[PDB]
Amino acid sequence: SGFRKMAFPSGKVEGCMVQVTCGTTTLNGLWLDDVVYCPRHVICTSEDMLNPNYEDLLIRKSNHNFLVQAGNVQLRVIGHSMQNCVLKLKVDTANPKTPKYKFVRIQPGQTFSVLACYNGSPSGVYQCAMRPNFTIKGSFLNGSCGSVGFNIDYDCVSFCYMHHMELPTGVHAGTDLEGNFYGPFVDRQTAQAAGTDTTITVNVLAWLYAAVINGDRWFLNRFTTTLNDFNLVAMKYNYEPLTQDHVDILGPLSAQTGIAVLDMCASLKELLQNGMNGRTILGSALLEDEFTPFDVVRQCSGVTFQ
Amino acid sequence: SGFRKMAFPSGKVEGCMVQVTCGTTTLNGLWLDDVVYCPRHVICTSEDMLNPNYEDLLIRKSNHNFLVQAGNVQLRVIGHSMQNCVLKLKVDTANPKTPKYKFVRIQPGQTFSVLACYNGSPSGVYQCAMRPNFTIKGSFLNGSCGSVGFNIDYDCVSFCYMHHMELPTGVHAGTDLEGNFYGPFVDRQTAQAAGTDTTITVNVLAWLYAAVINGDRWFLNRFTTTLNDFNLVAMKYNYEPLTQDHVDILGPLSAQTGIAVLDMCASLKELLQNGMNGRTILGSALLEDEFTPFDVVRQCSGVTFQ
Ligand SMILES: *[C@H](O)[C@H](C[C@@H]1CCNC1=O)NC(=O)[C@@H](NC(=O)OCc1ccccc1)[C@H](C)OC(C)(C)C
Ligand SMILES: *[C@H](O)[C@H](C[C@@H]1CCNC1=O)NC(=O)[C@@H](NC(=O)OCc1ccccc1)[C@H](C)OC(C)(C)C
Repeated sequence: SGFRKMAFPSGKVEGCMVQVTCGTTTLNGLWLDDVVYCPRHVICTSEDMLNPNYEDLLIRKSNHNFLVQAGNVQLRVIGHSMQNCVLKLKVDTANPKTPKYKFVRIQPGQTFSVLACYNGSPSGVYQCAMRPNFTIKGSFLNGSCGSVGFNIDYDCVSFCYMHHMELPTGVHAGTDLEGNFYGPFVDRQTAQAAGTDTTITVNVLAWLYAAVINGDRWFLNRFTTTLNDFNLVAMKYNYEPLTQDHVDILGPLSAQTGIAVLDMCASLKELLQNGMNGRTILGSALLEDEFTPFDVVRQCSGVTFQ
Repeated sequence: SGFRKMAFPSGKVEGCMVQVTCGTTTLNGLWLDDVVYCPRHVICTSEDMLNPNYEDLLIRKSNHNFLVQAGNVQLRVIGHSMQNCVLKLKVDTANPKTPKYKFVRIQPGQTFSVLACYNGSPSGVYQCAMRPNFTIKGSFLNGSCGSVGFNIDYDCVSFCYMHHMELPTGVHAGTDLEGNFYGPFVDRQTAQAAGTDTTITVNVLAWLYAAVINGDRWFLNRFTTTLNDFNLVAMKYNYEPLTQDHVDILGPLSAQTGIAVLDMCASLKELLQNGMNGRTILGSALLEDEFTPFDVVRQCSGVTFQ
């Protein structure tokens, strides 16, 4: 038993991280087969990042302008091209550690593992959720750009995120691996800010199921409610509406605990209206929304990966 | 910026995990050079685990009784011996992925990364603290025994923990890699339970410094206090006493924020006596004690590992 915020083993991604230096900018790249993927703003300078024309900026670059280092081994760049907000640097060596992978874009509400990196060297790993406002509450310092987010399914690494920038509230914004930003953000210096967020309702319910599975039951109750009457309370507390599909997804959890989904909603209603009255749930004094139904099932059952 | 509970990259440990099967017991082992380390209760059966005599149990075993599988490759056992509560299974192949490593025993208050494993296959990674009562609040299901805890310093993996069992409150107990249990626990079936815990005071202060570094300042105040008057409040709220050495360790954090250590104590005093009044710190509604001063400095500065 136990429930902890848990990331995927990072080893398969660690073997793909490299360092990309261009000019006086250094960041991380992702080396898969004979391509290194990195944020395009590596070609920018300090005055460029005011209103750049990345298309103009890249035509003025050379292959030899890109210093790519895999550990203490230099990689020779033999081609470059831009895909939306990422660069694709073709190198003369396929990464022998290329795992099976896919480039997948995730939905707000979904989680992934972030391998934070500096100078091509992995620093730490942690779990993140894509917020409804397409930001992520990560931990990123100067030099972390190009760190990727990912999920692992058996042996296949689905890359979903590449880090680009920090917004002024301290949250983080980036792209999928095809270079398309999550949310209404751009890789140039503007006054852009996060935008209004909401609580991921289905994840809170999944986490309440994780709690019940792990012996925290004090928030349970005999009440019930309709989906409609629940969604009126959700909208008042800035929670996302709950759909019938969310109820279906919660089915396995409901059946394992014997607590019907709408019963758990009634529990969440009371939690939202009364607070916790000094108690905790899974060691938290807040309702947690960064665990998906899949995350709970995975951890309260025990899946692995080769 | 940002502050998230962050584990070390797990890749170096992933390449050491294997599966050890003996009889109808299967668990994880740690393969370093030509030795596989695993919990000794792999030699036990269901009736054995009532009051075993592991010494008697092992003399009746053969090398061929131990099925060790590294991925889809079998490892041939050529010797076995017991070190306290761990087995040492000598195999005919050195692990070519053996990182530089050390076996280190940690102190309550210190943190480490756990690579949770099932059937020799890594499942997830997360950060844990050794509680004052020598338990860890982990996430462990049937088959996770032999999963290890570790820290990484540049390229060297200091293994500190090997998982053995779950206590009835849902917390976890294990050994250092020399087979010596953390705390007053045994690898046989008794009514043993966790014992009284306390809050790691120095870690809470380090986390309050992480908050200030990240822009949460509402809990700051102009008050101060003596170390003595603080320790009277700590003892009332079941906090560990704060020593002058803890103050010294907090020096770098104090100097970077400009908040003297004893000023932060005065802030913690008020937090303990008044609560948070509906506010949060680093996204928590509780005072967090599972980040060491080193963890905060590492994350609020950005160290990496090759
Ligand atoms: C890339 O390594 C860098 C990562 C951020 C630095 C701090 N935390 C990060 O996530 N990205 C940038 O520096 C971008 N700018 C940016 O994040 O500005 C806000 C900021 C906050 C705190 C410290 C520094 C910066 C880049 C340079 O800017 C564009 C993406 C618009 C080109
Ligand atoms: C080894 O894989 C196993 C891991 C625990 C199972 C559940 N969570 C764990 O951490 N260790 C054991 O099964 C030990 N017993 C034990 O933990 O009993 C309590 C328990 C709680 C919940 C589910 C199952 C068991 C071993 C078998 O017992 C001795 C170490 C005393 C021999």
